[PDB]
Amino acid sequence: SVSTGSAPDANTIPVSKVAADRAMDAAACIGCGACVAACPNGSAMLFTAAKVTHLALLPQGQPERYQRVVNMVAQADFEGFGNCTNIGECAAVCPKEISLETIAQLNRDLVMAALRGIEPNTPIVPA
Amino acid sequence: MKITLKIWRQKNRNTPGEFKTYVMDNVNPDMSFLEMLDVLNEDLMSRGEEPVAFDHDCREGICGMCSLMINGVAHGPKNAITTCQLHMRSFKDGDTITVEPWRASAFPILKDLVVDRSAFDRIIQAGGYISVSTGSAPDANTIPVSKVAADRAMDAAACIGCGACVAACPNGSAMLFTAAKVTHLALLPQGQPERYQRVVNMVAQADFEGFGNCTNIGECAAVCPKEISLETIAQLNRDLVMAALRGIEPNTPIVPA
Amino acid sequence: VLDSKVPTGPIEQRWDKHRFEMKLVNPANRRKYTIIVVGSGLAGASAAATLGEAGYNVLCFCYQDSPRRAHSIAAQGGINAAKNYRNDGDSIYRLFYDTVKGGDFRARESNVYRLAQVSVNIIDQCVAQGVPFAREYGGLLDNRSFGGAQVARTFYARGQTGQQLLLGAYQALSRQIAAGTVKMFPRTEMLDLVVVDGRARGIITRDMVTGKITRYAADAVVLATGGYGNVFYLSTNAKGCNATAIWRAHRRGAFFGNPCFTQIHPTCIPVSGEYQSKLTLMSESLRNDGRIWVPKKKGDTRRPQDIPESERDYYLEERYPSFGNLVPRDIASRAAKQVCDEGRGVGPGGLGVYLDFADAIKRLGRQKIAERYGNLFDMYKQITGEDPYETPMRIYPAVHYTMGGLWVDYNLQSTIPGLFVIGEANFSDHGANRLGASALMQGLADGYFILPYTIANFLAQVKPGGVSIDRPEFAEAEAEINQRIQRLLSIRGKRTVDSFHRELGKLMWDKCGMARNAAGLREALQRIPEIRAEFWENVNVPGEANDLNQALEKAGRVADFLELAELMCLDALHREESCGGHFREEYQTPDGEALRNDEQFSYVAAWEFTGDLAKPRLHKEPLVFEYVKPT
Amino acid sequence: VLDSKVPTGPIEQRWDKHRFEMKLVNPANRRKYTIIVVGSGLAGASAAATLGEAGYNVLCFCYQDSPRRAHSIAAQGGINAAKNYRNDGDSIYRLFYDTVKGGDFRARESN
Amino acid sequence: NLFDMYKQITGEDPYETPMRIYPAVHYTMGGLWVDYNLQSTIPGLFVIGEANFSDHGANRLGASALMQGLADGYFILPYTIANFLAQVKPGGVSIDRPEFAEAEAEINQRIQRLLSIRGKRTVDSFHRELG
Ligand SMILES: Cc1cc2nc3c(=O)[nH]c(=O)nc-3n(C[C@H](O)[C@H](O)[C@H](O)COP(=O)(O)OP(=O)(O)OC[C@H]3O[C@@H](n4cnc5c(N)ncnc54)[C@H](O)[C@@H]3O)c2cc1C
Ligand SMILES: Cc1cc2nc3c(=O)[nH]c(=O)nc-3n(C[C@H](O)[C@H](O)[C@H](O)COP(=O)(O)OP(=O)(O)OC[C@H]3O[C@@H](n4cnc5c(N)ncnc54)[C@H](O)[C@@H]3O)c2cc1C
Ligand code: SF4
Ligand code: SF4
Ligand code: F3S
Ligand code: F3S
Ligand code: FES
Repeated sequence: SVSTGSAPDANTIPVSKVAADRAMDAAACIGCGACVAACPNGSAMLFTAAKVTHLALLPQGQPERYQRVVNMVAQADFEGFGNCTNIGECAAVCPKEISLETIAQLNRDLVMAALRGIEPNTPIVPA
Repeated sequence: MKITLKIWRQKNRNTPGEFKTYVMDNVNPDMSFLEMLDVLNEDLMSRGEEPVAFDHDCREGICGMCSLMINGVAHGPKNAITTCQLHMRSFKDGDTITVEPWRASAFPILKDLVVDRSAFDRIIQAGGYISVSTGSAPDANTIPVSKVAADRAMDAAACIGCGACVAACPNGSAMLFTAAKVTHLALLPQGQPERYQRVVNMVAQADFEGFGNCTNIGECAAVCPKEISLETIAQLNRDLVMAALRGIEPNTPIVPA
Repeated sequence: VLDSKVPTGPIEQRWDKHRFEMKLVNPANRRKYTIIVVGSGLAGASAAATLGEAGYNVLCFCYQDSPRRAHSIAAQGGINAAKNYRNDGDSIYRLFYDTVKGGDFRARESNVYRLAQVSVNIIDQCVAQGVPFAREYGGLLDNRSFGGAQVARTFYARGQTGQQLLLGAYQALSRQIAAGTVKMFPRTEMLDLVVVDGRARGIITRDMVTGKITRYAADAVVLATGGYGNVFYLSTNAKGCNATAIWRAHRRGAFFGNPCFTQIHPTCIPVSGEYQSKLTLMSESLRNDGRIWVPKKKGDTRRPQDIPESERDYYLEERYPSFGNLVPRDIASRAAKQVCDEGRGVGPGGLGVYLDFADAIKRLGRQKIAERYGNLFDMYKQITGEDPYETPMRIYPAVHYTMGGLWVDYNLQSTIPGLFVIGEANFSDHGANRLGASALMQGLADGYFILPYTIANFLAQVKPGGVSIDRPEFAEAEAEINQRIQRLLSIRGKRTVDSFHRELGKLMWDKCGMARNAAGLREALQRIPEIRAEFWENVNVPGEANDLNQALEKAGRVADFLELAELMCLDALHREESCGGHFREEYQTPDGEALRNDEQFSYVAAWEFTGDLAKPRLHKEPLVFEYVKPT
Repeated sequence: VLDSKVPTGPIEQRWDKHRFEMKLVNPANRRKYTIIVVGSGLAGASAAATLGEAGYNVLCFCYQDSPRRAHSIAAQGGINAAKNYRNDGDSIYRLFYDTVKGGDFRARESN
Repeated sequence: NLFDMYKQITGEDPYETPMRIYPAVHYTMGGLWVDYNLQSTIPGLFVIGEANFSDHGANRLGASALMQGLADGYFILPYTIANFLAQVKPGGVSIDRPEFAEAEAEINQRIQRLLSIRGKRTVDSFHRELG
């Protein structure tokens, strides 16, 4: 949630090369939805996990990360996707080879947010 | 409204005080408590007696120097407000209102209802700040502060330094004030470099100034005009535990000038 | 003659050029100079903290219990800066242009540009100090739009931005007090200025707990003592706000720059009787979603919600159909005062007008109006006992800000060498009308980024020390103060101090208020000496001098006010034009706006104390506008 | 006739000068205006997002399934900036000169 | 990455066989003429990105189309569109105006005519001939 014109200098916050590489691995998600299609539960776990991991691995995504995951997960529940039985077909059919480590990162983030008592916001209603 | 006031009258620090009874035949319900005190002061001046002295600047519940123990509750019966924000409609006709200063060892009484709250100033002086000089600050948007952390730090930072927490605390402790400042500076990144030192120093200063300990009673939060929660005290406790784990020891206490 | 000492060349480089050309005091030598700072507000605390950080010996004074109790913790609105964080076209030049045009072209351009240029550093320093400004969900700062600006350039810390700004300045001051570079003297009121060999070389103060009269000597003196808006008895200022310091300096040789420039707040909670002297400032955005009216019949004892729409005199709608219900604060407040003076009786004492939100509540959502004005409605219901959701809210204008004060040059120095005036106590950058969020910016700018340079420039050209408190000038000032205090205590008259202050404030509000004319100002100039003589012959100040005598403090403040008001009325009479807050009824557009005379009144009026209160000497400081052309 | 409406004076201050001299809509009044944005590529998405941040009512359109599907997504090479992070002589003037000379002097210099 | 993508698309490894390339039109520096305010000849119509002519002249430098698009979206159009809008009154035009009806009728007639031709050639055939 950064508006235009308020950004500091690009080099102000150092992001380690490994964290940037992992965030680019997660951010390389074309939104095709093949993870939902090959998931036996019809779950958006890989897509949500990829976005959550991409934003969580950078220092700019920290201030709202533990809210974000909860909200995003809630939205995936509201939209009508299934749950993650950790089957792993999503990573098998992912065009961009997004790993299940993204789902583990989302799980860690959601556990930590539950420890912080983070409550999901009102879901995004279709227009 | 007909209102009887039993007001503490003390000549100075050394002279013992006593309760004096003043009857006001016509009291406007819209009149604030301090305005009623002012009317009584004018009546006393006309009658040749000594007007009652009390502290007041803003009459808005923001500066903090209004400090009265009214009927046993700091800042009057109504919570989340100050003495200046208290209006006589909160009382009834024929009521007897007992007006007192703060009673604390570290808040010496200088006059009828005026106390000396410089111990709060010395607690602030003992590290209740961020040691940043003028001209060295980076760009304002360099360090991101989350909206929740900023909101909590504003909840703690909204402390008017009235001292009602010390007054209503049965031990006479400044733990709500110190905890509010510690939580305000601890919740922001700019306060990270000194926080574990700061808390210890501030806590030590509260011990040096002559305040009591925190039995976790909670009257401070009950009478706080700004509704400062006891979570500030929990945050200060966590900070002090972590600083003790780090071996942080207090500096020399701030001596009164 | 007045030397503004402004730099030359392009206005963008004037401050940098001046800073390079200023003299400097070495860090080793700074310990050899003493600076007295009377005042611990935003300007006072920032200046004392920054000069202690530099290395000077600072003697800071305030009449409050603590430095943090100073005024401008009550400042609810945010603080402006030209950071362009909202990507809406704001810039340093745009802020400078907006401040020059808002002040109605009555201020020096260089000072305004310097203020707009250092606002960004002000915000950087405030954020670094831990001021909890509003943030958005991404972690970065949040801006909101203030009055007088079409950009969102205001940084705010909830509804108490001034409190957090002064808390940061006070934490810096506490750091310097702990370091030993600043000596703080709370509950100490400066009562005189000691000028030795033409330089402001000290002050004479009274400790208002023990009554002790003390003399302090310093190499420089700074007067960050706030405004004089309590010359009008009913005002939005704190109860202790006064003009004692600046009036003593004026009598000592400091020129008063535009004393008649007073600001008002349109939306203030009215008073419940003659006892009340303070009007609580409600946000003036309450006029955006409310309607101003009074009953057509003066003796309408019905409840305001029961009065029919046809039986409501919605003035500001029938009168001034153009810009209806959003008329400028001056026109709307003048109409409100005229309506209340005609006699309506909608308030306790009849001073008030119904700003109702009933049609706004029906048109909008009560939830949305709550999200807009929840704290405002809660505060109004606490003070008045009436819910604005059902009952119409009552408002009444009150004097808010004083753009006037002691005349200062580009170096923030008065006409007395060594006497620097910062904050609201000087004229400086606001011209004839202070923009919103500009006084906090001006105080913090003066304290942090201007006075540390100019006071060093002054001190580098003089020798440290050399003046002690045993000099004859200190003895004369102390004797004058003691004689004044003894005379005030010895009158034993029949009237109280607040009676005289109320009479003075009523006269100043009626004659030298929002609407001013030559006949009314001359009547006030006749009446002020009469009230002053009645004060000095018939005032009751009980108690002793060597005691906590609050009546003595009030008596001294009113004694200074009675002299300052004559100068204010003289300046208002002299300025035969309307500019910003200063309004003359015979100089106005048909729409009711101010009508400036830029050919004959495009200057700063600095008034010199000649020893006669009725005949001060006028010094014009011409105004030249090279970048923002008057229109 | 075509009016380029480019500002005058030095080219370094032309954009700042134009930004100062151009009119503004108050943050309160931005809700009264409607802006249609046909396109959700880099320009389209950035413009719609920035105008929504300002406060305007934005109507954004795209012919694809999602706004993220615009062929700006297909760009492989990086994005240029005159930050001189490599200490190699790059500057705003150098980037401007390189873009003017690369386009074979067929574009307005101010843009 | 390039060799892997080429081997995926063509089925030939470029480490042993020569790769095949052929020129193709990539960018259009042309488009609707815009002034310094990114506004076209029509008032109120702003063109940004590749759809306008703007900053590239006769040849677009590398990494400049992304730069131009992001610049127009973020830091130029928010100022110029505000400049245009501040000089006009908000609202005042609804979709029931005759101009909307004429444009909608033109679009509907074009669509019906396109569907009603029922010729012997496909759309891609004509596009291929034109290209
Ligand atoms: C309710 C309210 C809201 C405001 N909101 C805003 C806002 O949003 N934005 C804005 O820009 N401005 C605002 N202002 C105006 C401005 O911020 C303040 O009014 C203030 O005057 C500016 O700060 P200052 O330091 O110059 O003055 P002050 O803070 O008033 O400085 C006074 C200081 O001098 C000391 N002092 C005074 N006289 C003496 C004496 N004789 N002896 C010793 N010490 C003395 C006092 O103890 C105190 O420390 C507001 C004003 C009010 C009343
Ligand atoms: C394969 C490829 C590689 C490239 N590599 C680079 C590179 O390395 N560096 C570089 O600088 N540039 C590169 N470019 C060019 C650059 O990506 C584009 O020029 C740039 O994205 C144009 O900006 P835009 O905002 O118009 O984006 P676009 O994606 O072109 O915007 C088109 C948008 O408009 C919508 N739209 C279009 N027509 C209609 C319609 N009739 N109705 C409704 N919506 C409509 C679309 O749905 C889409 O959202 C490349 C382009 C391609 C194709
Ligand atoms: S399959 Fe992979 S690339 Fe496609 S939407 Fe799922 S996570 Fe994204
Ligand atoms: S913590 Fe609350 S009660 Fe204690 S001084 Fe601060 S505002 Fe007053
Ligand atoms: S296959 Fe299904 S069970 Fe989870 S890991 Fe992928 S969504
Ligand atoms: S009431 Fe007293 S016991 Fe502690 S929590 Fe507050 S200081
Ligand atoms: S008088 Fe300021 S808080 Fe009460």
